[PDB]
Amino acid sequence: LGKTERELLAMVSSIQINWSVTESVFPPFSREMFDRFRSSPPDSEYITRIVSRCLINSQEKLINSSFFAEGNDKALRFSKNAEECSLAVERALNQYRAEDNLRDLNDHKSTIQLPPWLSYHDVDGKDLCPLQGLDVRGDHPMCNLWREVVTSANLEEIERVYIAALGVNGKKHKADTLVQQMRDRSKQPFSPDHDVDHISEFLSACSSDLWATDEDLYSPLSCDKELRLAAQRIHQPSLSERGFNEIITEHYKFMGSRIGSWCQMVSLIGAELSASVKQHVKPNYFVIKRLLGSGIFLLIKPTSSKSHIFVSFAIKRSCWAFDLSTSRVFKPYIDAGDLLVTDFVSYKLSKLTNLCKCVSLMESSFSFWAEAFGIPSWNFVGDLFRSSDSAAMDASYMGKLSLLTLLEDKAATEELQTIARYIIMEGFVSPPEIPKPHKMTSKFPKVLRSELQVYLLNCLCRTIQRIAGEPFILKKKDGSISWGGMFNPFSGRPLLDMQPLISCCYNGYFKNKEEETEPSSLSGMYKKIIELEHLRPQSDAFLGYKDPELPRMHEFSVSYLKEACNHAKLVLRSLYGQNFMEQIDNQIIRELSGLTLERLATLKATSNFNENWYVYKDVADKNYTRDKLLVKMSKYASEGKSLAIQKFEDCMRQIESQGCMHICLFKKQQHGGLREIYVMGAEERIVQSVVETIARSIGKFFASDTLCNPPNKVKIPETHGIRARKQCKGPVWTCATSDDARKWNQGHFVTKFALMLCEFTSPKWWPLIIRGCSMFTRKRMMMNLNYLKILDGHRELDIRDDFVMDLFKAYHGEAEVPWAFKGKTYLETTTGMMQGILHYTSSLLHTIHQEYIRSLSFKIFNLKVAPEMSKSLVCDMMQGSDDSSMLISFPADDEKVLTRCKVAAAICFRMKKELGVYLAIYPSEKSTANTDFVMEYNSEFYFHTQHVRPTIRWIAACCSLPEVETLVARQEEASNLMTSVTEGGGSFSLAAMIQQAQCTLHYMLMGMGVSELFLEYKKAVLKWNDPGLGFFLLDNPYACGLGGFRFNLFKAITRTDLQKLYAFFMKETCSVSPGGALILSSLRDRLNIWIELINENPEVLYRAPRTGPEILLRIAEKVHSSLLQKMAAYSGFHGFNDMEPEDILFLFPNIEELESLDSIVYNKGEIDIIPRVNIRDATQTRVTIFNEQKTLRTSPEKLVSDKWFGTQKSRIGKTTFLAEWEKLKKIVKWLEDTPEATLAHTPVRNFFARMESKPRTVRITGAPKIAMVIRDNFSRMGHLRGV
Repeated sequence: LGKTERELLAMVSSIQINWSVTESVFPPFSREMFDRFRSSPPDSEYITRIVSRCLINSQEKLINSSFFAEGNDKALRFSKNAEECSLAVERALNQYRAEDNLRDLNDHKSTIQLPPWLSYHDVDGKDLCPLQGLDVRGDHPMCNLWREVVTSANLEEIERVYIAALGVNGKKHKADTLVQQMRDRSKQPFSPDHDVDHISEFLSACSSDLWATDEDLYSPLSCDKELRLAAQRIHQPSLSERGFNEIITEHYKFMGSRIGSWCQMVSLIGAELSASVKQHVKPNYFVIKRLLGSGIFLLIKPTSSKSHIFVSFAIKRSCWAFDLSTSRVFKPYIDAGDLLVTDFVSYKLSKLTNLCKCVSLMESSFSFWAEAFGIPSWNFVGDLFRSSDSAAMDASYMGKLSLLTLLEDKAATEELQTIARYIIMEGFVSPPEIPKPHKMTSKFPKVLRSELQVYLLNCLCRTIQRIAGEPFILKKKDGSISWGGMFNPFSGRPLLDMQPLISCCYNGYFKNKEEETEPSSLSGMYKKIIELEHLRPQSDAFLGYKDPELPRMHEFSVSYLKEACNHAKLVLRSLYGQNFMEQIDNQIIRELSGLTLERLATLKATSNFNENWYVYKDVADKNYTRDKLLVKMSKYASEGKSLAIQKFEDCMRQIESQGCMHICLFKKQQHGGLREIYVMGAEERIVQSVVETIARSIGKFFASDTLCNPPNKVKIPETHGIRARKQCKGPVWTCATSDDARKWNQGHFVTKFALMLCEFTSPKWWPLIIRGCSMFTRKRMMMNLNYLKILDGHRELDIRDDFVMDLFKAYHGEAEVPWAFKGKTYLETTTGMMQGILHYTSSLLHTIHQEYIRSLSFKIFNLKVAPEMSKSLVCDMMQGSDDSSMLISFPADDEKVLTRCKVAAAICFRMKKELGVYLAIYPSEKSTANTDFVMEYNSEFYFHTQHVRPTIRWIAACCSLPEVETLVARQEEASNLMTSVTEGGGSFSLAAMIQQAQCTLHYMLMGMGVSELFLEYKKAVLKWNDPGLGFFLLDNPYACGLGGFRFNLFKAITRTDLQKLYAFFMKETCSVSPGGALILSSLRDRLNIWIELINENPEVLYRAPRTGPEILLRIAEKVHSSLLQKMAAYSGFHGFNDMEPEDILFLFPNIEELESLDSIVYNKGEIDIIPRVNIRDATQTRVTIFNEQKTLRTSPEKLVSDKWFGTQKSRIGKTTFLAEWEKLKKIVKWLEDTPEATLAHTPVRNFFARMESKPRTVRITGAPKIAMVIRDNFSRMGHLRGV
């Protein structure tokens, strides 16, 4: 044992338990609890009683649910089920109808609040000259308003960013208060029986005009043809001579389409509004603007609300060509003669982000949906024009639905869309169970806000009725498992491919990754913390003292927990032998040894919440600020502490002085997952880090735990079939179920975690554990200060939500609740887990529960059917945080045995859910039971052999503009998103289309279509084609998303003039990019506690730190990890430079893999693809940098550190080590046997420390060697030829 080990052990022994303070501050913890728990063995009789009761309950529930009482035929049972489903649906609909002040059935509100106009080009520029000389007619208030506007323009009274500053007749629509009242009059809920016929008409209809690309429509975003041509020339110089390839050709064709023109128009509207809102220059005036080179005019007003912007659109009659569609879906307009005008429209500041990215998102969505149904991605628009099959209609329908939901961008619509997943997954339930889709009826939104929601609800109701009437039919022959009767949840048309169906289910995920707040309507978050707290038992007798007979919320059985612990210990003894305890001890010691201050010292966030912020009145003006972990961790390390454990004890003492958690909350405004964030203090962070480290250490030993063994997640299902065939020794039958927990986060008490953790650890860790858990028994959560500011001055009748009423009454002292206090600024809670702050421990608890239920399932099969079947059946677990899955496989030779097996498997599936209660594992309605050859886990679906994923989840994510910083940073993160989507199961051609979308978005970001000056910029950037100036690099279409930004840069430098610039740096100014690019683009004071110091001791960069100052150096290096003017400045770079392979080697250490890919993907010309036949098995494959001959015996870093410092971690022969060193030396010319000579000779230490890259490993899912992957994964409709 090293010095670190012995000193850590000595310190840990120095930590001691203080029972008095813990008992006093934290009620439910006591010496007697743990003493009795460790001493008393579990009550076998009680366990047997509860197991028998669960068996009886499961049998009764199965009999009653499936209507086996009379032994009726399938027909009558299904009729009864349909009757029940209809009754439930009618109940929900009537409950909706019971509301008052319902919106009238005919009061149509357009889902899209924009005109359907489509027009030609006009005079360029942003000037308002075209307004002059227009004779507008009409009498509508907007007609008169725009008449005044044109009169002022003719009189040239418009100021300058043009400001109208109109006078009389400016009121009666703008009284500074009218409009904000008007759009406030849209609070009436929508009836379920509202007329929504026009939505259905628009969605599914003979809509072919949408895809006719002619007439020279307005298209401001088609001015970058030369740039795309140059980009294509990089990879396909021969083809580029002829012209654009297929992908760019169809991209520009889609630009030229009617929908393309409209999408570009709306995107320009979004960008213009986003620019306008930043001005805030009008005293009390209006601001008028004109779109670039078009007859579109926007009359804009921001109000005193500072959260809504009011717009009025106008178009010249002479320029207006026609309308995209005459349906009510779009905002109706008013004729005024020379002009067509619409009414004022209010927009929230959040939607503008969606508006700007409309065109790219829609190109992506349409391409993906066309690809999913079999239409080639690179040739779809024409196919959409000649709609001749159900596939084309379905694709168009889904694209239009994406349009509607994106333009509506309301969360409730997204949840309604996502519910379809669980609605339709019910159709795979095999006998003896029957599908119960109607059980999701309780998940509908409380209120209806839009016509689109009504239409979606009606579609969902029809789908539920249809599914409950008749499940999907199975078809088995010669190992060719298949299903029949599937249909789209929304359109209702038949389907035959799993992938489009799953994509339909997951359509509600359009992650845009907005890392900001969301003040409006966040009470639900707070509500989500309270709903269970009031249900806490008044007595703690069932929180770890005794065993409840009928468990309630938050209660659990001590004896069952101890029995599960004993069973898990027995399993571990069987697996790892008798000395498993000491192995665990060594593992945890090793894990804590490597738990340094540095690894926690990441940006993330921290809460400065102390007692100073308890009273709202004291702090009303000071703005709360979230500190970074960096400063606090650095301050702690400056004291001279190396390991994060070192500062545990003292830190907890501070917490013990506080006696409560000091958590703060954060709501992300992104429309998807991980909205909840529980930011938490430094001392809490260190303690929780220790606890989670030990939890993960203990849990790693269990194979079935996916969290601790991510490889096992993909390993287990694939090997399941092979193991089943080996064991059963013949044809097999598989049953399965996927389950999700109900109120997992706020349903758990904390004592059980401490108990079970102590059962698996030696006594010396006990004080570390019981203390570290007790701090969760009382937690105070801050709220948003603006929320309280609003609440204080809101008086009564705030909102109909009872939670807000209760909070208001408690804050003013009118009412008393245990989760709030008068005049305070926090919610106090005794239970909870704060959304994954205690993550590994929960997984361990789930793991042990599943091991016990596995044993019980073995017993049940042995009992109910035949004694000896345990020797010839397979059972498999999968668990994570809260999602779980159960797999069972048995021989399928005898029909009677097969039926008995199915009955027993259903019984065991119900057993798991029923018994989960005793450990406070509450099953959710989302769980699906007894589905044959169907399995779900983390949204990954396993339809027998096929393994499918919801690729759409990553589509919308690929289109975003976060992280700003440098342009090259933006491009490389775009490449990262491309890698993410392609590894998600998409085809390469679809990836190329997404890259085109990203290209157009990125180019319009610099102002393409916004400012005339962009035309000058194009003139310059073309000459130098440097990404540092914003030039976008299109990857080779055949292998886009695989080679990545490194491939793009390598190809660029290989032949283009760009290399001449890089050699200029080898012989405004900024440093190199992480990708290696010498870019140019266009806190530290607080960390007062270095390059020369690192140079003096490079070993710091090559080993884990053991002292303070080195930790400071490591965090320090972690911290430091105009356009016309700039092109004018570049005129001085006339230095004559040439090629140099050594510079390429320095920039790219992995040249061999890059050229290997190049040898296949370079200059492939046109595309010829042979269509495939039916479906094939999905096979995992290793693709890139798999070889080790060129990648050396071990990593270059290991060899360098062994040579310079003798770390002897290479574990190779001495002569082998010398040979490896010599071959590296001939690889690396400037590498020397000493750090000093190497530093002097090479053309600081950090820059040459990380140049050893060793890129990551990539795996792909082929559908039957890099050539194989590229030929079989370019497109899903076929495979390449000649490769």
